[PDB]
Amino acid sequence: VGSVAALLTVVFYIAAVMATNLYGATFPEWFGDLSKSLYTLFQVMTLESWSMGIVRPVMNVHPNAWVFFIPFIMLTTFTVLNLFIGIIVDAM
Amino acid sequence: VGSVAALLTVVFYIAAVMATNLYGATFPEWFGDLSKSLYTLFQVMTLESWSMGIVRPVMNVHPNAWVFFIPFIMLTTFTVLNLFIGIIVD
Amino acid sequence: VGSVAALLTVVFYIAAVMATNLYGATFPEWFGDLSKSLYTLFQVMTLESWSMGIVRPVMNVHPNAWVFFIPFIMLTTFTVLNLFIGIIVDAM
Amino acid sequence: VGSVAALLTVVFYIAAVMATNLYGATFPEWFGDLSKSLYTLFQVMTLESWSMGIVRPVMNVHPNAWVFFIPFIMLTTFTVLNLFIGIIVD
Ligand code: NA
Ligand code: NA
Ligand code: NA
Ligand code: NA
Ligand code: NA
Ligand code: NA
Repeated sequence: VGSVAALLTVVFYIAAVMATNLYGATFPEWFGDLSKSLYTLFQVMTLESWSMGIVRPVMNVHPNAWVFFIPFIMLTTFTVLNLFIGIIVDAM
Repeated sequence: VGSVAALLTVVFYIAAVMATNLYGATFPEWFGDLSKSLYTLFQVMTLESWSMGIVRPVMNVHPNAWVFFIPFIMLTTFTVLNLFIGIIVD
Repeated sequence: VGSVAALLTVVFYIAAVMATNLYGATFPEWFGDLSKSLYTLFQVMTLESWSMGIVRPVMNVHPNAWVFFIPFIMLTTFTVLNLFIGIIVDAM
Repeated sequence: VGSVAALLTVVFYIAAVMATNLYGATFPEWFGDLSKSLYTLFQVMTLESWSMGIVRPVMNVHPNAWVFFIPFIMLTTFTVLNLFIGIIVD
């Protein structure tokens, strides 16, 4: 369970470093610094306005922004599910 | 698990072919090409603005658009859940 | 699994009959007929704009509208989860 | 299962007492009283407009509002999942 939690933190930090670089100048409210980025990627991970509120306005400037977010959503959402199920199993 | 992942891809492509045809002229930002369509159906599958942001404006032009989206949402969301649980078990 | 699917259909129809009556005149776009209602309660069940988009504008006219929606969300979301898990169990 | 349901209620009430105090004057539509607060934290827990609709406008006045909501979301969403799975097992 600890190895799963460690993998997500490393992925979350690398993704937020990547996102800061990619979309920080064009969209500074969302990815202007590692802080703003980690908060946006948590919001994207929970799914709240991931497309209409974040990806669609982003994709309008960066046409292939979906190559980052969709695989990010596929990985993090799977891992978070796997982590939460893992805690439940390592309790009974 | 591989058979589940293959079934979802085939369904996702057929649905995105269908959606392109159905709502591409009336709503080209959302379903104007197979690309735009696959991205919209992923967004609809995750549930983000599926009704207020997508289905309601669509249904306003195509009254029975819900005959496609609701069963699509029922199938894909079930399959994705089944696939993710399948990886955890295996 | 069949008994679970039957329970949800009966609940969904009764709730959509109730909602049509309660909020149909004040909010006809959302609950103006059993059809419009079943579609809104499915949207509410999936969670898409349940509060900001539906319950908050409703509660503004019907202060206690939350006595219907929150318990509806607690029951249907639990049952749908229980139904989907039930299919997975009755397969392995 | 009962102990899990009791833990969530205590956390939900304490969080709604905390939120009322913290953001009630600056955002009274959302956290103006324990009632308004419990309804907002249920909405935040379900995830509906948690950031764009709630946390972002809040954070604009309280820069570190995320120190309350993100850990609240991490705890309640985990507990609700654990509770619902618990009923299914029992
Ligand atoms: Na959701
Ligand atoms: Na959403
Ligand atoms: Na959502
Ligand atoms: Na939303
Ligand atoms: Na969600
Ligand atoms: Na939502």
